[PDB]
Amino acid sequence: EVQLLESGGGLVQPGGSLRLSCAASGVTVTSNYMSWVRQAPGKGLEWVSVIYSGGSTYYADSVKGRFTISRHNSKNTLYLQMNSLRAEDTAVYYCARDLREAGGMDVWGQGTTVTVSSASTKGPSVFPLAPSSSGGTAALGCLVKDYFPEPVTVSWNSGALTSGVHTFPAVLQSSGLYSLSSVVTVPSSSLGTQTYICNVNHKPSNTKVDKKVEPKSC
Amino acid sequence: NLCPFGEVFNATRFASVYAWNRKRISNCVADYSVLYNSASFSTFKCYGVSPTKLNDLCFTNVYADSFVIRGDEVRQIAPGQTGKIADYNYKLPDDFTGCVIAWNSNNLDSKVGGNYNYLYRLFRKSNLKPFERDISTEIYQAGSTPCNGVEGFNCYFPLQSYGFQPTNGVGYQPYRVVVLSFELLPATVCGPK
Amino acid sequence: DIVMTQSPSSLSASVGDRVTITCQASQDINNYLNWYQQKPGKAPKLLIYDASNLETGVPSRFSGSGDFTFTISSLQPEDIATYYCQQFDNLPWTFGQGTKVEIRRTVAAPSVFIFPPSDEQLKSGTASVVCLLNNFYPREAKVQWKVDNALQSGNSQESVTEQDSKDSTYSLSSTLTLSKADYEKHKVYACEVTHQGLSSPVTKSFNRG
Ligand SMILES: *[C@@H]1O[C@H](CO)[C@@H](O)[C@H](O)[C@H]1NC(C)=O
Repeated sequence: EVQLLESGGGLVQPGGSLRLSCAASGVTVTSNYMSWVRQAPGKGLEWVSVIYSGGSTYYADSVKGRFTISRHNSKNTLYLQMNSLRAEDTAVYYCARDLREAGGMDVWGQGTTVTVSSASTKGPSVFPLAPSSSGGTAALGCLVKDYFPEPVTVSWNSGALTSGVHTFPAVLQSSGLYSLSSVVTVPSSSLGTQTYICNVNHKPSNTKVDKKVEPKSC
Repeated sequence: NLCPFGEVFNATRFASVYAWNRKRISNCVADYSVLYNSASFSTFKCYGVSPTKLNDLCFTNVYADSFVIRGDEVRQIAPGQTGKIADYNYKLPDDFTGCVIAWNSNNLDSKVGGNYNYLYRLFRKSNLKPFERDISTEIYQAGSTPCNGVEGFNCYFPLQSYGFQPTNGVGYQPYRVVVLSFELLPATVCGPK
Repeated sequence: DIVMTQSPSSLSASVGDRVTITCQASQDINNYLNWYQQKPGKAPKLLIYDASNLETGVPSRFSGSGDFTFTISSLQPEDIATYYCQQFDNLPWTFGQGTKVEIRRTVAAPSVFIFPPSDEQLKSGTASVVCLLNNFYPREAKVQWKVDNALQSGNSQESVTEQDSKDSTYSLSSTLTLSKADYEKHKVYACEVTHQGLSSPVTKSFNRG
């Protein structure tokens, strides 16, 4: 039952405002040390802020007068009001419950990336990487081309195919937009029998698409 | 008749920070001359009164609270300061007319093997009210599942023990505290008389 | 404010060996240091708290010590990550610099596959072919596109993925993006790859049907 689900924004543009959410499960926000920790795109963790249990707020110096933490136990959610947003603030943001000397941030969120840039949102275009060819054949996959901002998340069959899945990292196309490819390797016997839907979701564009890769011909 | 300052300062053992000991001091002549004249104190914060004319002032009622914390947490014993100690163990009123005296004490409150008898409060659902003493050991319910006295996940002990060891750093050495609440609201605790 | 300087991230240990990550601080706090493991592309998971105490779940291969140290007894393929150290000092809870563990292994050849452009993609006006190199070690691989037995240097793009948690093998995909028109004027598309584990380059071609 333990879960820290995060509802956050994706794009706001510089000098804007946003507000993150941390929907809890298995814990209780109003009676726990809750803190936010962000990882900039430079693979380095950084402590952001905390609220304690009895309502004492402590923030890092880099986000001292701009950010603010709030909580509502009515919905058992935690928020981070990011006013006067900047540029280096681009990071994936995690919430956690820091039990301090009795365990340390035992339960963690999953990550909601915040991108700040003067550009505008762009939805993806999910094209299929068809299966063709025996013994060694071209596997299945789908290309999430032309999107902005990061990230996109590709799943297969709603969540029951997670074996040979290699959702490659994103590349910045020459048009300033992003693209990436998610490929899965499955046995040749099951291509005609199984169903293959790559579930793609680009929340900053509200795009939720499911493409259907089926063997082709040669 | 001299107010029994020595009874508190030079006492044998001090109480734990969560269950701090308050000594009501009244019906006596005040003698702050011993307090400032010691040079054995690490911290000497006096709000409202300066540590110079204290000996020549009258006071209606006086309270002398005392406890033991670690070095780093001495700063939180101040009106307005916040943290785990000023919010869950000892909170001072925001109109504190008094003094906050503290001195190092690694000789007295550190056992050769490590004294694990001084305890603080780690978890508490809310901050303390001014001059509150929470002597509850109810297993902390850090979730929605009822603990029913049993330990486990989201069922923690609201009090942790100070790892007071002589090898600990300066910030982790026991510092004894005596907080004098000087005046509020007859009168008796005087100086000139 | 405290500054914890972790050990360098170039750790290329083998399977079943060890790791020794040291987290030195500026001003030493006692028993107040946590170790985390950020798996490749996931939220940080806790391993060591209070300098040495283990968490329910963490295998008996992980250890700590109280200026600070982190140690794995027998390095297993699952332990690919970037290990951080935390410290409860005085708001800020400073983190480490990130020590990346990298598991080394024998040579491995890629499973190179070719994917022609999508029929539905051509109506947009852009034709892009994808070349997939899967399960190989090390990352040193050269993916060369060849159209009408020539070469392509400009439309190519690449993206490689982190080592896998089960075989510690990299996987890379190369994309050759061209317009609809420029695509139809050529009847041979292929990606030629060169790797230490493939004695000779393997050319996978397709002739638009
Ligand atoms: C504690 O004892 C010393 C003698 O070592 C004495 O000078 C001092 O006045 C005593 N403390 C108080 C508060 O009287």
